[PDB]
Amino acid sequence: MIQRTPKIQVYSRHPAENGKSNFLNCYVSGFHPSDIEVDLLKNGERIEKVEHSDLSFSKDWSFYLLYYTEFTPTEKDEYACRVNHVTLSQPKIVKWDRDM
Amino acid sequence: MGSHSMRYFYTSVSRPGRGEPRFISVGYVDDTQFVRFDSDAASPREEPRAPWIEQEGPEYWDRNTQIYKAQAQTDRESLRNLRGYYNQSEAGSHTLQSMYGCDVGPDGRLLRGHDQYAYDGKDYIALNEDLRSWTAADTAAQITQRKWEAAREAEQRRAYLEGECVEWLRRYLENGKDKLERADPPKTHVTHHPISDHEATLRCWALGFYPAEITLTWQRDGEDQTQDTELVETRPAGDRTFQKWAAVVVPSGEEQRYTCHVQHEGLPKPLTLRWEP
Amino acid sequence: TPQDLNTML
Repeated sequence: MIQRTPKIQVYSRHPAENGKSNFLNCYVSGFHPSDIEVDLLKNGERIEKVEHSDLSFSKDWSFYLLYYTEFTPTEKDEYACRVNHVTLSQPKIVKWDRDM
Repeated sequence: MGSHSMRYFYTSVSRPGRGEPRFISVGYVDDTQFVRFDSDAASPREEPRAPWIEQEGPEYWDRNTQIYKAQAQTDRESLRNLRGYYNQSEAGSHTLQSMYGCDVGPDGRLLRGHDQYAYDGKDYIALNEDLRSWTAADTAAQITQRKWEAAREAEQRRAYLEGECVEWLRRYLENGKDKLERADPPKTHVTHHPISDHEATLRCWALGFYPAEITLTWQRDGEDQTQDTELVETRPAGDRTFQKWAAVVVPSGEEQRYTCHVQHEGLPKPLTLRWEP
Repeated sequence: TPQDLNTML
């Protein structure tokens, strides 16, 4: 296509330790055109305090953005990133795995 | 090899029915963003995005903000011309991207300049390495080429790239030296995760490194496993540093035949790692 | 510092 679908990684700034403050990151990359919507989710609910980086692009012209929020991981809370882009029929959800 | 770069990245995106095109710029030294501009901001101005550029005086921010505003207007004219060059309707959204800047060596001298463009994510036109001529991707870009040949446009780009670009990058390096001239080597480890009775994943991690360029490879019996290695894109941690991992699925009992190899500018010597049970 | 005086495509 003249369109490119996003790559999505969900990960923490520092190694996860339950009960210790950290940052949850959703890195979206490889996409064209630039319009994209990203939510971070805790137990399926949108996290309201989320920031993102300034739009930039790679040597192949594909865009990239980092979305992030402070969080304190626990044993049972689930986190995820939800991404919409024109190349997607429906939004894509990627769950956070602390080992990836 | 002691070298450094400055780059500006411009994105202009049209949006028929939703206003005039948006223009965004970001500026980098190496892998560190230091400025931004966004035409959709409440009162558009070049803004600092690294602590070491905050010292520049009001004249700096004022001058640069007028440069972006003028560039945004020029990009709007470019987008109109491009629609015509490709016989496109006024209904669709299109994107014009520009990337330019300079690479210098440890002595501060010019190694290479760049000034190139893409339309709808495809290469359009580029200033050649000579800084004197252009490569056009198609007959539309040949139109831009003919205009810019007539205007001696490359002479102007060359003058920036050999002059102001190098001079300002030298200044930024000196002002931001404690961060910009410091390589932070990766902190590394190997994890092990059984997949089944018969197989396990070995994952080699690199965390906390700067700049972003790194090579992570797995060897089996000293042979690179390119086809059998899962590599993730290098990714920003949010604290200026980067992360990466590489994994391989191995037969249970054979883990000791695998070695993870790490190369990074912050490492005196490449690292070899194994899984340590 | 960004470059000035670029002409349209």
